Amino acid sequence: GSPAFGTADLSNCEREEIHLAGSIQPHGALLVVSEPDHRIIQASANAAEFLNLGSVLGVPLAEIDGDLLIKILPHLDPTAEGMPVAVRCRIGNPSTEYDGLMHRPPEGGLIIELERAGPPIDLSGTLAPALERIRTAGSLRALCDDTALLFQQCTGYDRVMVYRFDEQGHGEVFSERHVPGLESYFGNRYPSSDIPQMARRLYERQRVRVLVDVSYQPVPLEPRLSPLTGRDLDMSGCFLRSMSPIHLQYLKNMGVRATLVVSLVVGGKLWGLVACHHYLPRFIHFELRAICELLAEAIATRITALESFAQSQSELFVQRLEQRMIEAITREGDWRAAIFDTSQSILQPLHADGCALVYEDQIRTIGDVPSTQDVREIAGWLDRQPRAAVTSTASLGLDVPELAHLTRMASGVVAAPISDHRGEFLMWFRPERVHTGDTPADLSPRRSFAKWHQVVEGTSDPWTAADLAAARTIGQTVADIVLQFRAVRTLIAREQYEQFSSQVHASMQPVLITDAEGRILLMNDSFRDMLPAGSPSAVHLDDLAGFFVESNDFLRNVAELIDHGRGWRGEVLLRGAGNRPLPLAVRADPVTRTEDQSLGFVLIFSDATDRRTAD
Amino acid sequence: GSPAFGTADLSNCEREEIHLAGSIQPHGALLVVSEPDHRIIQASANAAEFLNLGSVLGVPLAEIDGDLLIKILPHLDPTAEGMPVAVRCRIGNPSTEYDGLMHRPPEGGLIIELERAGPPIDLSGTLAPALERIRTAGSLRALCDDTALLFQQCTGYDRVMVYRFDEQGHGEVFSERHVPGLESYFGNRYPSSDIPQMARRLYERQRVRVLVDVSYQPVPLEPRLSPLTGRDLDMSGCFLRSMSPIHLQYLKNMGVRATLVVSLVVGGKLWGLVACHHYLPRFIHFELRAICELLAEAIATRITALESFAQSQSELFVQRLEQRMIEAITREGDWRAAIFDTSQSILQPLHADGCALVYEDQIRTIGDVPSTQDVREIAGWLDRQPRAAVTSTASLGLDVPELAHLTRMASGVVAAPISDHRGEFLMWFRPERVHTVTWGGDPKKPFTMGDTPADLSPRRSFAKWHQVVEGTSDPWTAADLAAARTIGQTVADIVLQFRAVRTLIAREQYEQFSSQVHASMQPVLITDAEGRILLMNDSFRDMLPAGSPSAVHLDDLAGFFVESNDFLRNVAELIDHGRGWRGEVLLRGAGNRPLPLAVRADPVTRTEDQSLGFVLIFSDATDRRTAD
Ligand SMILES: */C=C/C1=C(C)C(=O)N/C1=C\C1=NC(=C\c2[nH]c(/C=C3/NC(=O)C(C=C)=C3C)c(C)c2CCC(=O)O)/C(CCC(=O)O)=C1C
Ligand SMILES: */C=C/C1=C(C)C(=O)N/C1=C\C1=NC(=C\c2[nH]c(/C=C3/NC(=O)C(C=C)=C3C)c(C)c2CCC(=O)O)/C(CCC(=O)O)=C1C
Repeated sequence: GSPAFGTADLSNCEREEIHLAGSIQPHGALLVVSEPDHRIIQASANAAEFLNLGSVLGVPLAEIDGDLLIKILPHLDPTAEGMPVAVRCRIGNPSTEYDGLMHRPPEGGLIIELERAGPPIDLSGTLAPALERIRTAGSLRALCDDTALLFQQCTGYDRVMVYRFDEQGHGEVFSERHVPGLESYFGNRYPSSDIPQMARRLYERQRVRVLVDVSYQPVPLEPRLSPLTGRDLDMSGCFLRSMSPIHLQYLKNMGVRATLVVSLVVGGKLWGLVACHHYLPRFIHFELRAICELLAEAIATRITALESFAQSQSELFVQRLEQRMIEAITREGDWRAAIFDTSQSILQPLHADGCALVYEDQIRTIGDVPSTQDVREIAGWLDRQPRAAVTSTASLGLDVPELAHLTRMASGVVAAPISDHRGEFLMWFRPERVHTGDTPADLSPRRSFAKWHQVVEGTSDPWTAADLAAARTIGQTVADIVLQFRAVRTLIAREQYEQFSSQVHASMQPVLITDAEGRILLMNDSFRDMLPAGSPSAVHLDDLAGFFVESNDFLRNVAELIDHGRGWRGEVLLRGAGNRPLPLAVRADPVTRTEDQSLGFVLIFSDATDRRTAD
Repeated sequence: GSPAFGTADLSNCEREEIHLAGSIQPHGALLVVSEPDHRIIQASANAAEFLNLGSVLGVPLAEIDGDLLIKILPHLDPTAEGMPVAVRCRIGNPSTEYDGLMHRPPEGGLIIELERAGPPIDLSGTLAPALERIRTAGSLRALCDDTALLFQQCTGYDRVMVYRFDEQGHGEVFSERHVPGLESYFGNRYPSSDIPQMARRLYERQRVRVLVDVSYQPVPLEPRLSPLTGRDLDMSGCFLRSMSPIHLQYLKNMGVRATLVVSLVVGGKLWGLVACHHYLPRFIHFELRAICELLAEAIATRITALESFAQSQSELFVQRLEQRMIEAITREGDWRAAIFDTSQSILQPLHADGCALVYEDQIRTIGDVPSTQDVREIAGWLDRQPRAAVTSTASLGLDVPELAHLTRMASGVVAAPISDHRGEFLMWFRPERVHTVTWGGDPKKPFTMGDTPADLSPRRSFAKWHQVVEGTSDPWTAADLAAARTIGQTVADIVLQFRAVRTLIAREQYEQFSSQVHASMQPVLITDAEGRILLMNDSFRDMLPAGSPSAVHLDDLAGFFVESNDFLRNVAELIDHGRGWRGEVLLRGAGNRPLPLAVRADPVTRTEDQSLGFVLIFSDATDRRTAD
């Protein structure tokens, strides 16, 4: 079901049991020693020759001329914190030093790996100053560039590259140093699947991975199976683990002969590698390996710092945006002038290329954006089914295929609403990121770069959880201040209605203000009181028809006003007693809403006594 | 008492009986005859030697001796009321031709003033090309100036002055034209007291007045009292009637020695005179008087035309104002725009030097005007009691002494309300009228009481003009108060509609804003300053329990909120002091204090020390919390 270790082609190389290769590389020996017994129950086949011993398989370390058992025994104790642990020990008829690495796999026993010791170290600082250059690295690029130059120096490898992984798992050759006379892969990219997950877990677990020679003949582990009725020993943590041929082939295809890959984990997750490649075999001494791990933890630390600092910039942004909306505007009344840069680009916190804002059926944009009709259709998508509070896609085209056409400038969009309205939000865009089965023999970096391109088809850079979080706090700041702003503006409008309104009420003349359909909204006293005081109660300009010399001249004039929107200027009589009482002047006018439908009408009278002059 | 003719001094000559002189000027003779029999019952004592006769008193007119009777008969048919009328005749021993003037006073019989015709009777290129210039005249200034040159030219007289009279009846030498060697009177002014009412009637009535020689000895009427009244003869309409020595002693003091004074009557009222003075005695023949009369009537017309037209422009100004205000800002904002400059002056319609708008409590001026506090002060003064459509004074101190100090700029004020609020007016000002002229008509060297007719004069009358007229502005005329009313009335009507529209607009700009706040999924209340609840969205109402004791005022809303009546201590600290907050809170319900909500209470500000209201915009679980 899952390919045996050195037995898989590309249709299944992802699932390779790379942890259960029953063999090792020949620059060290491997011993698996039993619990209590402390009796070699399983050993690499080069053990005797390599360690200059005779009988090994089935011999307690108590024997094995030397000093191994005594040099490892402190670490098998309640006292210590377990292992992995490295020892320095002597082994032989006459004796030789070795650097031992022992760790316990889940069942199996102790695995002890031995390599031949190297000369001393001194340097001496080298660590101190390099290490503070990591700390001072002004920026992710300045850092990496320096990590690469720095490792190139520390380990004389022909080339070193630091890769960065994206949320997708795809790699990018983020920096690179290489001696003259070689290709340069600086800038390359490669599919997430070029480094299978199981590998990656190991890259997290043990932070250094050495291939001394691409053509090594793997020395098989002996009594292959575990005799503690286990089976294929779990080499998850064996420094001397054989490598998958798939990768071995890759490396031959590149011309590379040796490898040293020290991983970078940042926030407990695997951020990328520092891959040192040599075009002649090569081997770094355990001590120099220790140094490397330190750099990887130092480098990482800065990487975490630099992230944090970015979060700093963003936090500040939203702050200065909130302050900017309250101040800059809303005191100059309304808040949109703050949204756009002029100086503080709302683009940076998402590292987007354009931004659009749709509010009260109006769009304004900054940067590379699609087209108002396009921006509308996206708006449609977001609205057609709830959810909310920040939404994204890095492949709009392939997420809703009718929209595809807008892939060159908005493969990726992030949209955060600013009110519970619908059709009201802030949305950011990114271009198609692409502006920057076979067999085991066909693999290469140019074959990997293309293919990366095949995947990543209609996609933008993905939205980093950092990005999305910025989208959340901005949209959330914006809405909060926009909602307080709308509540307050209601209150002011209330005060402005009341008032204005009173002024009409204070008029000695009769006025009636009505709405577009003709129903009375306001009727001051002056008017009310002239209706021979004593019922009925008018809801519509029609209802008033009777109080004026009966007249369907009022209806009809009112008709003109309601239907047709044209006002009038004439007189009306008004009924009461002897010689049909006093006549008032009237003058109704519409108040425009848009142009085709009105808002309402105001009919003020009045000049009781026939006097504009007249004529 | 009213001093019988030639016995007046400065104290009582405003009533001198000048229509009852008892005299005649020598240049003619006057005969009073009886009806229907025609006998000379009265005659100026020169009647005899003047007319070449032996006797006149007592004798009938047929016996006379010179076609006079014949020459009058066609004018006495009581069908054709010809009178007054001019006749031509011969009379006496050697026959001399006389120009007669007939007329019939209500009292004693029928007057016949004859004077000695002495002319060719000339052609008249003099009339028709004059009337041209007159119907032509563009402005009052042009008409008057020309009328002056024109008289100066027909009559040879040394000085023509057209005088205008203002509403007080004060005189202005509104235009003048004279001769090398003369003091210029041009801008001068004078009291109404200078030319007394009775004397104003004599001019309104009899339209030409002549004095041939100021020294001249009066001729008495014999018997003097009219034999059919026992009283005096109403000489009100006698071309030879003598002249108060008051006004004589004046001309005397000016160096003038003759006068010809044709009257300008507009719309049945004396608008001014055309005064023709001269510095040696003058005679002027009848036909030339006849020309002057015709000239006066032509001008009187023009003058009516001119006002008629000024008026029509006043009207148009107002019609443009209406629109200048309509477009004029309503379609670009407000309206006040139009009232203000806009190179169409709100000052001109009232020949005012300043204007002031006070509205909605703010005040804006233009033109010469008093301080802004002062204007509030005037507006206060205006607001003491109900006024009536337009209000005015031309004497602000004097009428309202509390405001004496405003005299300079606003000795005159006119104001028309533009709403029914009070405090809302449009008002125009005019200065103490002393500050016009600026001709040294009153340096500082008194004076006062007069006196002695030996003191009379221009200097002195110009000065007397200042003494009267002191806390005074040129009067508001009927056109001025005409203007005010219209302008105001229009300003008002546009203001009131405008006010009824923002009320509608302003309403929709609220439903809509409330609907939005409604729209929000978060609970939120907007309250007034005294804590009453105005808005409470369904996203709030729906977090309250079943029965829901409706609700008014925040305080009685801490019933929910796990008592924590520090909600109340918070609400009051917010209302009483105006202190919003940002704490937490915990709502109750099903079943035991499970729903905690964030609250943000914020004051909205009226005044800048008192507050319009509050927004308790809560509102959320704790899914916002808080770093990132
Ligand atoms: C199906 C399995 C694999 C395919 C196909 C493949 O390409 N690699 C596969 C498995 C493993 N890869 C391992 C290490 C590894 N692979 C890459 C891929 C690259 N592609 C590129 O274009 C470039 C540079 C231009 C690289 C480096 C890299 C970078 C690495 C890391 C080691 C190195 O950089 O040399 C791997 C692990 C072997 C081990 O156990 O050490 C497996 C398995
Ligand atoms: C109280 C009696 C009078 C006082 C005092 C007085 O000043 N005038 C009085 C009476 C009459 N005036 C008559 C004619 C007349 N009076 C004036 C006034 C003037 N004031 C001026 O300041 C100037 C010049 C600067 C004048 C002329 C005027 C203007 C006139 C017009 C006639 C003219 O200009 O000659 C009058 C009757 C005259 C008559 O009997 O025909 C009386 C009486």
